[PDB]
Amino acid sequence: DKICIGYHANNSTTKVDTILEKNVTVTHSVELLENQKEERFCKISNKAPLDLRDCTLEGWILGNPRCGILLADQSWSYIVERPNARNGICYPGTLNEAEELKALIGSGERVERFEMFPKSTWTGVNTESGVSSACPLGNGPSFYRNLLWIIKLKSSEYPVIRGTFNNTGDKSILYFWGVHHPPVTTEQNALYGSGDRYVRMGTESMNFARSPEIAARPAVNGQRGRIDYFWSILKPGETLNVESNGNLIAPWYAYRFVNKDSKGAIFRSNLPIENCDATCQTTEGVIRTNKTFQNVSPLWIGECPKYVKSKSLRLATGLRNVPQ
Amino acid sequence: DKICIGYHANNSTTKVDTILEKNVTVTHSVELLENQKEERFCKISNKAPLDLRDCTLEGWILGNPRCGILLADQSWSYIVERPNARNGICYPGTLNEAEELKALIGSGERVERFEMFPKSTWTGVNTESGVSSACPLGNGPSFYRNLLWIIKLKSSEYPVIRGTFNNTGDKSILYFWGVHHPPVTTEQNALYGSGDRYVRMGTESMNFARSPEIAARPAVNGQRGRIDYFWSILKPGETLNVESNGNLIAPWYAYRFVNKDSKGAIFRSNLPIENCDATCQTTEGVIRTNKTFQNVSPLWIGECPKYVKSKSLRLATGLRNVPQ
Amino acid sequence: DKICIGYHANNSTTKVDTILEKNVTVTHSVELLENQKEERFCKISNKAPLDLRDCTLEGWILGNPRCGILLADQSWSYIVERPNARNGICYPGTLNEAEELKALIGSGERVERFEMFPKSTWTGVNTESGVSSACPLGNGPSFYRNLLWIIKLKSSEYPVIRGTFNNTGDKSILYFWGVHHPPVTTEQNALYGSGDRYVRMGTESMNFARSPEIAARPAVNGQRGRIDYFWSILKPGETLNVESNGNLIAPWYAYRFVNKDSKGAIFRSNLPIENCDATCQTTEGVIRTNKTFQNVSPLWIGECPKYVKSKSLRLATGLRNVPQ
Amino acid sequence: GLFGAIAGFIEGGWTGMIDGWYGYHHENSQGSGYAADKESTQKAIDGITNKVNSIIDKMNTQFEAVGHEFSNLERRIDNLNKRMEDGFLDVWTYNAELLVLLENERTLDLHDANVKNLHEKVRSQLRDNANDLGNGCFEFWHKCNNECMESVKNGTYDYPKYQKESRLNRQ
Amino acid sequence: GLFGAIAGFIEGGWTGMIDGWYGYHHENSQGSGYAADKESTQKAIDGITNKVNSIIDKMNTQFEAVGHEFSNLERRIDNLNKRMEDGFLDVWTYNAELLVLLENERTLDLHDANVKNLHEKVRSQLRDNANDLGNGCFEFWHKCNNECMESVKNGTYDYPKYQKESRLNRQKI
Amino acid sequence: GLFGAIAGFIEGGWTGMIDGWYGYHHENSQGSGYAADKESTQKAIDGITNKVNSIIDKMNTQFEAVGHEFSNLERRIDNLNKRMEDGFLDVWTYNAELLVLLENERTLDLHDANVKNLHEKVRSQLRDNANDLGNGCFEFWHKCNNECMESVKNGTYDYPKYQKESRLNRQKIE
Ligand SMILES: *[C@@H]1O[C@H](CO)[C@@H](O[C@@H]2O[C@H](CO)[C@@H](O[C@@H]3O[C@H](CO)[C@@H](O)[C@H](O)[C@H]3NC(C)=O)[C@H](O)[C@H]2NC(C)=O)[C@H](O)[C@H]1NC(C)=O
Ligand SMILES: *[C@@H]1O[C@H](CO)[C@@H](O[C@@H]2O[C@H](CO)[C@@H](O)[C@H](O)[C@H]2NC(C)=O)[C@H](O)[C@H]1NC(C)=O
Ligand SMILES: *[C@@H]1O[C@H](CO)[C@@H](O[C@@H]2O[C@H](CO)[C@@H](O)[C@H](O)[C@H]2NC(C)=O)[C@H](O)[C@H]1NC(C)=O
Ligand SMILES: *[C@@H]1O[C@H](CO)[C@@H](O[C@@H]2O[C@H](CO)[C@@H](O)[C@H](O)[C@H]2NC(C)=O)[C@H](O)[C@H]1NC(C)=O
Ligand SMILES: *[C@@H]1O[C@H](CO)[C@@H](O)[C@H](O)[C@H]1NC(C)=O
Ligand SMILES: *[C@@H]1O[C@H](CO)[C@@H](O)[C@H](O)[C@H]1NC(C)=O
Ligand SMILES: *[C@@H]1O[C@H](CO)[C@@H](O)[C@H](O)[C@H]1NC(C)=O
Ligand SMILES: *[C@@H]1O[C@H](CO)[C@@H](O)[C@H](O)[C@H]1NC(C)=O
Ligand SMILES: *[C@@H]1O[C@H](CO)[C@@H](O)[C@H](O)[C@H]1NC(C)=O
Ligand SMILES: *[C@@H]1O[C@H](CO)[C@@H](O)[C@H](O)[C@H]1NC(C)=O
Ligand SMILES: *[C@@H]1O[C@H](CO)[C@@H](O)[C@H](O)[C@H]1NC(C)=O
Ligand SMILES: *[C@@H]1O[C@H](CO)[C@@H](O)[C@H](O)[C@H]1NC(C)=O
Repeated sequence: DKICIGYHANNSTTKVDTILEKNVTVTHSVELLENQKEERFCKISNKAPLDLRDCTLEGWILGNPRCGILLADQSWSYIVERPNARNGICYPGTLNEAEELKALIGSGERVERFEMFPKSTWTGVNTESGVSSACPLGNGPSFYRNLLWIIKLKSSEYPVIRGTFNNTGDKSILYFWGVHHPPVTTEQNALYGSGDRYVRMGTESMNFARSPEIAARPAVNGQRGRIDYFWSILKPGETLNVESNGNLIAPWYAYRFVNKDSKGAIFRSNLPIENCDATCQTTEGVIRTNKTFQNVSPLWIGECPKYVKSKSLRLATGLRNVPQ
Repeated sequence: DKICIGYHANNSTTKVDTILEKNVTVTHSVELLENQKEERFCKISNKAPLDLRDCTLEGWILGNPRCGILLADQSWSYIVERPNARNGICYPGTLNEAEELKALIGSGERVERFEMFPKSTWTGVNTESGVSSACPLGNGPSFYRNLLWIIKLKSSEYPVIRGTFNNTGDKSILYFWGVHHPPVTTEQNALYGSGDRYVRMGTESMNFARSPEIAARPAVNGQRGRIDYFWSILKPGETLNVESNGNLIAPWYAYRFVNKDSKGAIFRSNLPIENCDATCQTTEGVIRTNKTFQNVSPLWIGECPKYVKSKSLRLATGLRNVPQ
Repeated sequence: DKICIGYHANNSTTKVDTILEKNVTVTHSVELLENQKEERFCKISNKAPLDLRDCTLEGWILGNPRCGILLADQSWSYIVERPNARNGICYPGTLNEAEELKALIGSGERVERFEMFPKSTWTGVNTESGVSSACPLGNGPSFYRNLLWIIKLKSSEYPVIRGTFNNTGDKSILYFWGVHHPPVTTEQNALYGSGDRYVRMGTESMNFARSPEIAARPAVNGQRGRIDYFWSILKPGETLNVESNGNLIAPWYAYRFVNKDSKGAIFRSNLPIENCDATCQTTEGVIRTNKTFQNVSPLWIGECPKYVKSKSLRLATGLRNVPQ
Repeated sequence: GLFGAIAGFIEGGWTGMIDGWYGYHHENSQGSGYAADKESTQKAIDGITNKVNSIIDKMNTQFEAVGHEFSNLERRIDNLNKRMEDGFLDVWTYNAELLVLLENERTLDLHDANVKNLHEKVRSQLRDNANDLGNGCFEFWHKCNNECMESVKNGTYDYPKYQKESRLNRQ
Repeated sequence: GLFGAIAGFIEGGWTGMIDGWYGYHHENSQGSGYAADKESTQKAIDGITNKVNSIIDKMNTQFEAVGHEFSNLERRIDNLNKRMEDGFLDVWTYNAELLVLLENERTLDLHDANVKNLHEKVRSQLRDNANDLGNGCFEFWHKCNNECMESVKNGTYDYPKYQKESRLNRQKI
Repeated sequence: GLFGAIAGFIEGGWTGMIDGWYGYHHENSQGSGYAADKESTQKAIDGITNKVNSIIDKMNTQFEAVGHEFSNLERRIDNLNKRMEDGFLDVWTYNAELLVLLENERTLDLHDANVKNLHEKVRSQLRDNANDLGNGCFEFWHKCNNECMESVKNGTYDYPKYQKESRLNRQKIE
């Protein structure tokens, strides 16, 4: 008659690491780190992301004529921009504070496109014929759909033109404008005229004034001229006054802007956007797991596990496996 | 006859959490986290804080005419700014590098108000009548107390005025100035005159020159015009040369600045300031404790416990309590 | 007859700290923290560092005439700048984006000095005589070796001058230019001429324009005038167009820039550079160790141990030492 | 530290015991068999479940990097952002990886202590009524039926009941 | 791990022992009573105080957020600062909360080991002169007066002194 | 955490045992001597080495501060950078200093457990054939030559072999 005290053992070959010993076989353990992903984009909270397709984010929001599919109301959970989108800033020049603009839009949830200043706003000038071969639509020359390139009338001089918008809505307005810089004096006099020219924007809280900087530049997209693009936010209740006697790239269409109540994201990726659901969406793909860590990506939207460099984080729950 | 070995037990019902078991009753323990606060502001190091009251921080330092209560030397342990202060930059326009200015003053300990350029500095001109309804004191028009709005004499031209200040003291000098932009050519010619006008400031390390950018702007406080406000630090040993033939909002009173030898703070809060003393002052209130952590606020001045999100951090010191 | 079980003891007086008891003698232990340094600078990856000697980093890169020893091809593992170098920006003025320039250079490994725009580029103007007593070479007055100071001829007016550089190489080009700001209008008309003057630079990706800012200033290095210094990177394949009608401080010599493929460093130190080799180089000196932590400096370039505040980090490996 | 039981004086485990981590093997006239110790197994499971959940619960926050962009004149704040993100990455990687090493040691030792305590709980009961073989087994100096065996597992072994019979087996 | 004493083979604690964590209960002709073992109790107090002080001392720094402000064109560095402040906040929240859990376990286990060690120290002394009941108690095979009890508590129990009387009560039964 | 052996019921260490951390001292007709238990010692050495290496391996990253400069109008991001660099410094100092304290306790307790376990291993073998002095020593109730001593150390002690002689030397005494 006898009784023995002992412990469980099985065919487990799963190992864990300890501080005193590595590769230790245990009876039961749990993996805390997730390394698997669906290389694609899904919906967050049943709301689809915005595909910018063959347009860069500047080209979309400025209204590059080749971005027509995107020229409408848009609602996104997050934004996907493609690495080598052809359609961006077609007419050469720098968008001022570009990075802050992308950051703002990333914090956005919805935009509503509307006509801020119709062509009839500007009197004494040519609101047509403001197109360029650098911004083609089809074969013919064209221009941005959110901007109006104004040149003087051939019969008359370029007068002081003015525009005013009272923002009476509850939503902030994202609008754009520009200043054209011809390469030589001849073009300046031909399009706008001699003497001192100016572009002046003003709101209750914003003050903007620039002059033409005529200078010879290397050709970009067949253009030795440049346009300095600018953006700003018309606060609700605020009013914008536009005043210029030349070189004005006028705001035409603008957006009613809706701020996202949480962090938004802009992913730079070639992954496909599909009609699927995800809780965790990384820039490298979807993660479906109950695990506590992932080694997939630090950039994500939604609810994801913590990012670490580890290949594995396995906690022992069971006992040291010692079969007979 | 017998002897037993045993362990202490008492009437304690205080519990702690362990990695293996929660709500574990122990005989003795110590709480490391503090969650109690006095919702008020007290003095730090026997020095009272500066309450800006119904004035914003720009309104105080520029000398908004309705901030007379603050119009003096100021010494603070920290600064309390009120959320809905009415009196700030009364005349519409942008203060350049506003945020860096607040950061600088926040790092300050004392300012001494003094007269930098007396009205006699500027000759041939009208040093009175530089007021606006946009900066009212009572019903009548007025202006900032640290700035001098200089307009031409009606009888005469606006001559070139000049000013010079050598900072031979040991303290850096915080001073302000501005450039006025009248809305229409009429006001420009009437206040300063036609032709090219300029505002010129220069030190050993700073070079400033501007011209008026006349433009019609939306009305703020009945004003279509703007003032571009500027601030700077005149280093000890440096010298300031002021030169202008128009549109100059001249430095009148300025500050000798005292650097705080430690971290300073500016709290945006509605809490009442009382005659009390504190070692730890947070933006949410006073903390009086020897505990190592607090649950109150990450923004504070003085000697405070570390901020964490925890509701409780109780270390067991005694043993598992098993009463009989 | 007996057998006893026991444990090792020795003459160790080395102590470690435990959570329950301090100053505890143990038989064997290892120190993890390194606190010794060789107060000198050595070579990293068998490449010597660049000593700036009596020149500041701006003085070197702008080509201050007293920095002649450093004006050549340079390849460095890191840079050593001396605290009180006398030779910096000799002619008074501000270097635009100075800190970003230093950050750029710090991430660099090699520069190749070459002549970008020869004096013959600018015709109709005086390309000689562009010197100053504030920038002496030897005893006589001079000017930067990478910049060309252009003033007008008395015989003719100062024409619109132009220059072009095609970057057809594979290396980026770091180049400099400036805008001169005379203290008074007289000098402006004498050096450049009346009317509106401008300096305009442009590439495929950059658009630059400034005008003279005449203002009365204190004398610095015997000069009341100022030069606003600017820098930029001409990308491979890009082209620079220079166009100005006055006040132009032209690029003369420039650098082909090579980006370091790892972290670079700029140490501000008085330590001697010697004929030695190192794996770990801190700003406070050389560290030779197998230890995991160091007490020396958070600023270093090679492969260094982790920096902590600790005076000692000694792990017990052996046993509690209890000699009889 | 090691408690000497698991892979110690009890040299190996039992693949025959499938209903628990810790337990007994008995032999008598009514047969033999494995039986898991009901008390200690559940308590160990509760503790380890709590430990795993607590660890998960404390790791239930995330440092979220952003995809914000920076210009060529923002090299410093670009790098500032990078060193911060890499900084927290290295901290949390350190925390997770080290926690696993240290706590796996504790988990294995916890079982070791549970096995030792279970053995001692039995050894304390049987006293001189049984012969300690030193390998986790006890040979009885008396007949121990299924109910007797059962009492040992229950921790209610009646020592003086079998005391006479055990002592009265001196050869 | 558990050392099997506290809430183990010694099922409960004593509300009658108020002058120490660990100690004895005796019974003899001169009555009964509790007496704390001062040596082991004091040693535990010294360790736990040191543990608490050391933990506080390592927590004796603070990450200080500031109230600096940012313009609408400074959204990126605003967010950088917020993510940093929240970042260090999450690290120290983790460190404190996890350290408390782990060390509370160690503290409770420490007391368990101290009680276990104290029990074995006595058991080593009495040997077969006393009967181990398995519940932390020892029935003496001989008369053990107050002086005898004190010697057990003092750790100076004279074993061969009581040996014969002890064996002559094992042979009597 | 203490296992009661080191500086416990085994009151002191042996400076005479120089070839290991844990071990034996025996006495018989053939003399005395120290002998380290190589098995348990080597196992501890592998473990402690492993512990030290693992710690070093996890500390094998560095937060690298840089020498970037900031203008007088860049006070905020200057301070931002400073609070960050100081921030990670305080985190790693905390991690390093606290880890040394906590694991030093564990390492010292580990040795204590190893000595305890080795002692129990002997006590389990000898059973009632030897007299437990309570100080880590065992007086044999029989003659135990070098070959017998080795078996106790070898873990191959033959208990029933010496049972009769041993029990036949407890009643002779008393
Ligand atoms: C575990 O410990 C045992 C105790 O010492 C070792 O076994 C005994 O000692 C010797 C080593 O094996 C053997 O010696 C041989 O046999 C007799 C002694 O009994 C001698 O006369 C012989 O000369 C000798 N052989 C030779 C080739 O000289 C003993 O036989 C043996 N005795 C018993 C009872 O086991 C074990 O070796 C040891 N195991 C190890 C070290 O792995
Ligand atoms: C995620 O969920 C799975 C399944 O619900 C968990 O895996 C199982 O957990 C139960 C409980 O211990 C076991 O019966 C199974 O053997 C487990 N399977 C595997 C493959 O481990 C898993 O533990 C959960 N993950 C986390 C981190 O909690
Ligand atoms: C632990 O050891 C330290 C040093 O070994 C002792 O305290 C200090 O001892 C030396 C004196 O030469 C120096 O480190 C310090 O000046 C001492 N500390 C002082 C003066 O505050 C002491 O033995 C122990 N530490 C204590 C008791 O705090
Ligand atoms: C197994 O053990 C339990 C206790 O752990 C026994 O239950 C106790 O029985 C006695 C009577 O003999 C009662 O006085 C106690 O109140 C009971 N304990 C409890 C907690 O209620 C049980 O009888 C034992 N034997 C079995 C189950 O066969
Ligand atoms: C795996 O386990 C089974 C029983 O579950 C048994 O065959 C044996 O333990 C293992 N298999 C083999 C082939 O040994
Ligand atoms: C454990 O396995 C790993 C596999 O990557 C490898 O380091 C080696 O085989 C083992 N490590 C040690 C220390 O034995
Ligand atoms: C338009 O702006 C003016 C500001 O002068 C405001 O009073 C008016 O109410 C606005 N119109 C609305 C809100 O319909
Ligand atoms: C018991 O309960 C109350 C308060 O908890 C009080 O009588 C006393 O302080 C407590 N403790 C003791 C030891 O009496
Ligand atoms: C005890 O029970 C649970 C913990 O898991 C919780 O709901 C409860 O609040 C705990 N007690 C206290 C006082 O928090
Ligand atoms: C905190 O202070 C109180 C009274 O000032 C004191 O009794 C208590 O022990 C202190 N706690 C700590 C952890 O120092
Ligand atoms: C320990 O003993 C060695 C023997 O070589 C001796 O040299 C040394 O001075 C002693 N003390 C220390 C601290 O090493
Ligand atoms: C010179 O620059 C021109 C400017 O567009 C361009 O064609 C090319 O990059 C350069 N020419 C050659 C032959 O490399």
